[PDB]
Amino acid sequence: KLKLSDWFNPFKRPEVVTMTKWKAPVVWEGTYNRAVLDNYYAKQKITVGLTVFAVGRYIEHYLEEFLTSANKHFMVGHPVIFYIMVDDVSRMPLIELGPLRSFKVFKIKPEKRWQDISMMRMKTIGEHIVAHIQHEVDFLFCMDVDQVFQDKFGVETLGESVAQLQAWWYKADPNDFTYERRKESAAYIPFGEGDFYYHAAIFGGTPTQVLNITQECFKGILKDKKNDIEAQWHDESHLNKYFLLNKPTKILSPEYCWDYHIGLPADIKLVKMSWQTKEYNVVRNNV
Ligand SMILES: O=c1ccn([C@@H]2O[C@H](COP(=O)(O)OP(=O)(O)O)[C@@H](O)[C@H]2O)c(=O)[nH]1
Ligand SMILES: [Mn+2]
Repeated sequence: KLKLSDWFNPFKRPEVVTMTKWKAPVVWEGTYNRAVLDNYYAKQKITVGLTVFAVGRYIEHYLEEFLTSANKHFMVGHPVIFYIMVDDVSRMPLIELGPLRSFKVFKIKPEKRWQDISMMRMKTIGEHIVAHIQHEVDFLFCMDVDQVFQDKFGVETLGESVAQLQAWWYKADPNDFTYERRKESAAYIPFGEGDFYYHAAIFGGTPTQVLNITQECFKGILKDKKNDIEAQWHDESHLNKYFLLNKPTKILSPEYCWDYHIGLPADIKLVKMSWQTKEYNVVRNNV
């Protein structure tokens, strides 16, 4: 029933890419009519989920700010469930949540290498989707914890499969994208191929689609391990390979995941989420 033109107007942002060759919209500030979407989704009584992992010192450094900002900006006006995965529940920041927000926490095993902590998320998310998320929400977003919501991140971002345009490479040509370029990896993307460079910090869609995204990415991760190779950008390299083969039905502009270190150019009209400065010396314990 819902048609693209009903809520999406690409002409509002003529200076940026607003539609892909496969007809998927690239959501930029100004192109969406949230009022129409809020009414539409409210009538369907949807619930939106959000998974976030915090293992090690990532808990103390980013979890509270992430959750506090999500409570205030994520899908306001609709029921939301935050799924928090931590290795130590006693360090879980229990903040006060607002109307239509609720959550639950799970204790997970901390992988020894941070690279595996990041990649294992694909396996864990899939397990949870099958165990409960598929029965609890209509859409699910999976996000990095090292970022903070800055403004409304609403229903205009929902879709079957949603990808995030990475802030540094959104205007670059495919041959400049940092895809895994070794043919020995399952994440390999040959020069001459590729649509965009997607950021692994944010991705989502229906539970069914996210299950496939995570399952396929994890299969590639395990395959590489058997071939004694590890993708340059780990799960992100695999995520980009997946989206090349199974194109996203919706893409979010860099306004939805911005790096202020770049500054604030003309294209970034209203930032909905920003990167946290990196602090690897503290939050990571290897390589
Ligand atoms: O020791 C670690 C390494 C990773 N992560 C989680 O995995 C995501 C991916 O890692 P990171 O943010 O370090 O990647 P970067 O964006 O800096 O490449 C993080 O946001 C966390 O949610 C974690 O909790 N602990
Ligand atoms: Mn991150």
